[PDB]
Amino acid sequence: VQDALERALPELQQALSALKQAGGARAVGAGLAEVFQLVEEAWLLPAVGREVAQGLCDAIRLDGGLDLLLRLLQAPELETRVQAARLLEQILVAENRDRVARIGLGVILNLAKEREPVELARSVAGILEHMFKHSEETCQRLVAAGGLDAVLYWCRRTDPALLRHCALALGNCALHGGQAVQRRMVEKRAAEWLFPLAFSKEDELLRLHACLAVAVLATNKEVEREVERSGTLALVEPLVASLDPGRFARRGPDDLQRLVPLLDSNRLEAQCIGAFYLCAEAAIKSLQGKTKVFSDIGAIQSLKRLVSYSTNGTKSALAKRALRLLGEEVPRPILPSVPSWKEAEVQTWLQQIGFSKYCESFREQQVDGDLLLRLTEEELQTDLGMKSGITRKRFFRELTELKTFANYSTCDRSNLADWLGSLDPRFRQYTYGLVSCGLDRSLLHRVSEQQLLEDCGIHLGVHRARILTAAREML
Amino acid sequence: LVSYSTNGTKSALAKRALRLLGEEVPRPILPSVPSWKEAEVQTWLQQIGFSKYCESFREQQVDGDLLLRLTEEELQTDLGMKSGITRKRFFRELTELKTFANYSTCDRSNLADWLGSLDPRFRQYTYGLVSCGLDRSLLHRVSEQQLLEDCGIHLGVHRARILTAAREMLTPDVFISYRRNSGSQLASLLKVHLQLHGFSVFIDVEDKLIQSVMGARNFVLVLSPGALDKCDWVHKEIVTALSCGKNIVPIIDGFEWPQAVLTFNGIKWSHEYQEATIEKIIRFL
Repeated sequence: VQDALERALPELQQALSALKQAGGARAVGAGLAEVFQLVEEAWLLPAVGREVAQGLCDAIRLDGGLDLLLRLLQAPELETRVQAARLLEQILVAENRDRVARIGLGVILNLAKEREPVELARSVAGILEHMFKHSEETCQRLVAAGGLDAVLYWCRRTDPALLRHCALALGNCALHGGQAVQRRMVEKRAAEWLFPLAFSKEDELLRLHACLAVAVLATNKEVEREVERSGTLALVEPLVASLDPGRFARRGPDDLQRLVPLLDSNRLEAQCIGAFYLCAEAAIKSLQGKTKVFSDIGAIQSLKRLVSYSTNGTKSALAKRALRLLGEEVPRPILPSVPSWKEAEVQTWLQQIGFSKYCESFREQQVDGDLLLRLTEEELQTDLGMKSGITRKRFFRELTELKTFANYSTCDRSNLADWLGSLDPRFRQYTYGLVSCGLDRSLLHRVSEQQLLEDCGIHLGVHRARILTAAREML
Repeated sequence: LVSYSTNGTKSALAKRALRLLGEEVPRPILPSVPSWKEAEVQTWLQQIGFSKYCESFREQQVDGDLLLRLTEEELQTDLGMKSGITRKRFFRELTELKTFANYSTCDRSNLADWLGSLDPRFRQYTYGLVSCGLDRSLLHRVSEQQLLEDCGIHLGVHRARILTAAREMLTPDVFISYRRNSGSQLASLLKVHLQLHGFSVFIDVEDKLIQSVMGARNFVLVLSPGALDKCDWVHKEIVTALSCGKNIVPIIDGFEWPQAVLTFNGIKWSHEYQEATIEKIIRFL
C-alpha cells in the first residue's frame, strides 16, 4: 500500500549509481555510500520495510548492480571494497543467492584471503554466512575451497558482529551440509573452535549460536565422540538453564524442519537446544498471528514425548512452556515402575501416545502393566482389534520405548538390565522377558538359542546371537 | 532429475523445460529420509506418480521409519496395492530413494560407504543392516539366515557377496586462573590453543578445583587489566600452586605489576601475532 511510493523508485537508484561512469576512486566510494544508507532507511521502517526490502533487492538484480558489484570487488587501487561487500550484505536474499552462487564463488573466495582489515572481514564473514544457507553443492564448494577455513580463522577475533557472523555461518553450514560436510567440519576441529564463542561473557546471542552449532554437530552419531572430546557440549545445559525464551525470542517452515530432528534425538544438549529454540519460535509465531505449521511439522508429538519420558527439569520446563504457548494439553510424566502399573496407568499411557482409539478395548480386556509388557502380535491382532499390519509396528515401537525407559526394580534381582545395557543400550527392552522366565546373571551361561526365542521372546536373530556369545563369556 | 538433483545446472535446465512445457515443478526432497514425517511422505508419493495410494498412506500414518521398512505383505494387505507389478514399480521407486537417502542420524560406523564400495546398488541395505544393530565391527559374525530374515536382503547373490566381503575384514597438564568478564576471552583462546597443540587442560567451566590444581602438572595465570586490584579464588589457587612451586607462568596483557608472588617473569600477549606467543609458551612449559 504505502510502500508503492518507494516501489515507483523515486531515486532511480540515484541515476543507476551515477550512470556507472564514475571513473574515480572517490567517486565510486561516495556513490556506494548513499545507495547503502538508502537501503537501510528502506529496511528499518515499521511493518512494510521488510516487504519493500525485497523490492529493492529485485530492482538491483534486474538493473545488474549485482554483477556491477562483483566486478567492483577486484579494483586494487580501490582499497575500499568494504562498502562494496557491506552493500552486498543487505541485498543478499535467496533470489540474489542463486545468481551469486552461479558465478561469484571465485571472487568471493579469493577475497576470503583478505583477513587483515576487520572492517572488511565483518562483511565477508556475513557473505559466507548467507552463502552457506544455500544448497549442499554450494556448501561443498565453499568447504573445499576455503570458506570454512576463513570462518575458522576468525574465531580469534574480537569484533562482536564478526564473531556473530562466524558462529551463525558455522551453524548454517552444519545445518545445510551433508555427511561429508559435517565430517570435514569436525576434521578441521571446529568443535574445539566453538569454545571461545560459546564461552563468552559480553553477549548471549553468540553463546546461543555456538551452542546450536555444536548441538547440530552432536546429532551425527559418527562424530559424537569427536565432538564430546572438545568439551564444548558441557556449556549447553548451564546456558539453557540460565537464559529465558519468553523475551529473548526477539524462521520458516523449512527452517523448523531442521529443528525437529534436534528434538527427536537421544542427546540431552541437542534436545534442550531444540526445545529452547522451538519455544522461542512458538512465542513469536503465536504473537504474530496464528499458524498451525507445528502440527504438520510434527513438533507437537515430539514435545509430548520429551515431557512424558522427560528426566531433566530444564528440558521439561522448556517443553511444558512451549506446549502451553501453543495451547495444548501438557501430558504428565509417567511413572517409571511399569510392572507395577494398573489399568488407569495403562489408559493414560495409551492416551499420551496417540492410540486413544484402542483404549476401550484395552479397558475391556483389563490390561495392566504385567500384561502390557508381555503382549504378542497375535493377541494384538485378534483380541484388541489392531488389524492393520503397520499400526502394530507403531504400537511395538512405542512399547519398545516404554520398555527401554521402564524401571525393573521389583522384578530384576541380579540387575540383568544393566548387563543388557552394557552390551547395547537397545538391549534393555528384553529385561522383563528374561526375568519373567526365571533367568539371572548366574543362569545365562546355560541358556540356548531356542529358549531365547520361544520363552524370552527375542525375535531378531542378531540380538539372540549377540546375547548368547556374550553370555558364554561369563563362565 | 529435478527431485533427486544435486547440480544446479541440471536442476535449472530441468526446471526451465518443465515450465516451458507448462507443468508444475516438483520441489527437491530432503535427503534425511529416516527423519521424515507424514507430510514429507505424502509429497514424495505425489512426486513419483503414486497419488492414488495417498489416502491409504495418510490413514495408516506412514513416516520415514515405516517407509524404509515396508514389506510385500504390508503393501498387499494394509495399503491396498493388489496388483503384482504395481508393487514392483513401488519397490523400484523405494530402491531409488534408499540409494539417494542420507543415513547419518542412525548410521554410526559409516556402513553405507562400505556397502557402496562393494557395489553402488548395495547402498539400499544400510537401514536394514543398522536397524538390526550391526556395524563394521560386527559384520564378520553375521550369518546367511540373518541377512535374509532380519536385514531383509532378498537376492541370494547380494547376500553371498556381502558375506564373502565381510569375512575378509579380519590427567590435566595445565590449569588456568582468570577473573570473570575480564580475561575470559584470553582464557578461552589459550585453552583452545593448548588443546590443539596436544596439551591436556582443565578450565573452570563456570575445593575440588584445588584438587585439580594439585593434579595439574603446570599452572597458567593470566594478567588481565585490573585483575589483581580486587584482591579470593585467584588468591587461593595461586597460593595453592605456590605451595608446590610448579612452573608458574603469568601472561602479561596490560599489567604494570602494582606475598612474594610478583617475583616471576612472563610473556606479553600479542592479539594479532598469534602462534608465536603460543610457540614460546610451549617451550616455556
